[PDB]
Amino acid sequence: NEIQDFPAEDVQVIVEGNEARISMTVYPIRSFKKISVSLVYKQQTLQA
Amino acid sequence: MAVGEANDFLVSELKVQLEDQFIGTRTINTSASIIKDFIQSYLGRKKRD
Repeated sequence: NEIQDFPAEDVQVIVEGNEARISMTVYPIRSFKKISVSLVYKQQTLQA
Repeated sequence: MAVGEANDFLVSELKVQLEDQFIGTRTINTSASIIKDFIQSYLGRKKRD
């Protein structure tokens, strides 16, 4: 749980001479700090 | 006279009992079934008498 997710298909590696070229993507870990609850009230009808 | 007396007693008793029983109660999911069961009981008691 140190990271959220990562697109494994998008990992790329290229080598030329002694140049280790790496490029990737990572979805960072985060911790909740705001919660939005949109509550809605409605009326229900019952038959028997 | 008799019919009118029966109609008046029926309406008054139903009005009183419904107002005593179900006014101020909670509108729960089984409210309609309970009401229906209470009316059937009441009509079956009338029919018995």
